[PDB]
Amino acid sequence: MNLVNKAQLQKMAYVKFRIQEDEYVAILNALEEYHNMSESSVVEKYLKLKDINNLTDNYLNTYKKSGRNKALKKFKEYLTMEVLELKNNSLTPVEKNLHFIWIGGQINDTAINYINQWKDVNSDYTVKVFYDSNAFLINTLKKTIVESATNNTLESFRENLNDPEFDYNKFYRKRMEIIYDKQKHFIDYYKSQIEENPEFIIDNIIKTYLSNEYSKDLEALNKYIEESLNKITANNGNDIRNLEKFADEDLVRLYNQELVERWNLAAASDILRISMLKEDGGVYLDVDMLPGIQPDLFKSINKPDSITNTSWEMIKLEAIMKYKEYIPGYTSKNFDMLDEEVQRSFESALSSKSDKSEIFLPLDDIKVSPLEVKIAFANNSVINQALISLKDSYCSDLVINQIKNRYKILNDNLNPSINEGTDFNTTMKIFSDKLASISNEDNMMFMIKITNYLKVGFAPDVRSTINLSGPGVYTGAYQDLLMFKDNSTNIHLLEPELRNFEFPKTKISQLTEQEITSLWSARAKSQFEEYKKGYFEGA
Ligand SMILES: O=c1ccn([C@@H]2O[C@H](COP(=O)(O)OP(=O)(O)O)[C@@H](O)[C@H]2O)c(=O)[nH]1
Ligand SMILES: O[C@H]1[C@H](O)[C@@H](O)CN2CC[C@H](O)[C@H]12
Ligand SMILES: [Ca+2]
Ligand SMILES: [Ca+2]
Ligand SMILES: [Ca+2]
Repeated sequence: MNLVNKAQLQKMAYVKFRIQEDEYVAILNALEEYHNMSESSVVEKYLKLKDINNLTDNYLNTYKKSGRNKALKKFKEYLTMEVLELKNNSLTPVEKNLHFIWIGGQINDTAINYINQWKDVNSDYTVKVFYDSNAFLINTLKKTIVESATNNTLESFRENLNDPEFDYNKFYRKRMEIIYDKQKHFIDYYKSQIEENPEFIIDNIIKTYLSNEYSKDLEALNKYIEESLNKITANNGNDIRNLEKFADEDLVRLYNQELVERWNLAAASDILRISMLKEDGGVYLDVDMLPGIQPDLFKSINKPDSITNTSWEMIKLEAIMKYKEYIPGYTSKNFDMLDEEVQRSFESALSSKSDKSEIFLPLDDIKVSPLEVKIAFANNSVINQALISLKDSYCSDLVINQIKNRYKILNDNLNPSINEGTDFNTTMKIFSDKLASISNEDNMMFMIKITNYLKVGFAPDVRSTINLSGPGVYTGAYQDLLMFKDNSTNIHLLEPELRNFEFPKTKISQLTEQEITSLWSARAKSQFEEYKKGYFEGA
């Protein structure tokens, strides 16, 4: 898997009596100078491979019938192989920063209890729980608007409950039309306030608006802010509103779009996490992840043949929490179904262990290449719930570029659509038609997945987020990397290629109570039925 010589390339691409074209010399010259760059940095080496790939298909484009072409297509696959070799040979320990994010409301104790597990076992990591001191009321604002929209939609359904098809589908359709109006009424208010007074603070804009439009109590909202601030402060809180240099101005603008306009705290955290990893370096984790387990801990308890690998991983964390009680309240529903004898196998192994680092596996030195961002996998697909990146890595810039290029397309078409539209439905049709008019083979799936952006958080089965700030931006970056592109949207990378970037498996437990619970946000008919029930169950 060493990269072919200039001389070896001449052998592959040989055509008897054929003139050496300028475009072909160019490739050979360039490949020679690559092999002369052993002292160069890995990024520099990667950039040279990249210049070489571009020279190659300049030849392939200029001479489409050439007999060199079969060999030159092979060579391009060899260049891609060479990226992996550089990557595997350029590993170095990440900065020992451990990042979490909680924005738009008060951090729960459940989040704090999981975070502490990582804190206790990683003394040599700096734990930073990122928050936004301007924005403790995002969830309050959203919940208020949504509540108001739900209640209005039920009043329009009051005489049509028992029949025929005033059902969950119609509910969400009509409620969303109301949400849109209420949400745009806020955004317009916020936008005008920010024009008038650009020093103005988000939470202050929000309390004024809730106070005036939704009769909310100023005192109560002020109190909530104080409690939220006090709570994160006592828990390694890092205010993003202190930090100076991290702020790419375009990314900042996307962060506040997601935070203040769209109320999508997941997307805002998607944007924030990669930005902090580029600026700080380290390991990013969602607050629902737990440390890996020491491999040897339960190594001698054989899994009952009937139980799945997934259930068994789940059972192991539950055994830890039953007998050590590190997170109080942690479920034991699965663990309690095992035969008495197996429960005691777990109990005994947990008996002889004194400290938490004999139970959980500390991160210690994690090695990573400047060319990559490591990522967690769930179900054969990447998931950005855990990430690893050196400060200022090449691949962190690929991810950030993907986010910006995607949002650009979203905004350039969505902003005019919002401006021309008397309502949700007219805006949507306008937006969809605009997307249709510029769609092609490469961006068609992306265009399809971002069409329902305005419904994100308010309706079921929406996948816009994944394809703007989530998992899709990572597969796009990895394809950019391997294929020497900067625009990947149509993905041909398979799982085994994507596995080259997986987060070290022993160093994370993804199958926690909170995450499994969060995997259930499948359709909630129940919600439309529970909202329904909350109209006979009162005074
Ligand atoms: O109110 C919220 C909700 C989510 N998040 C961030 O979004 C991450 C992922 O959210 P969640 O696990 O609920 O999303 P899901 O995994 O279901 O896509 C969390 O760890 C937080 O960093 C946040 O800051 N505030
Ligand atoms: O914030 C992330 C979360 O960290 C991951 O589990 C992937 N989720 C998919 C949708 C959104 O991107 C969200
Ligand atoms: Ca009072
Ligand atoms: Ca730093
Ligand atoms: Ca989750």
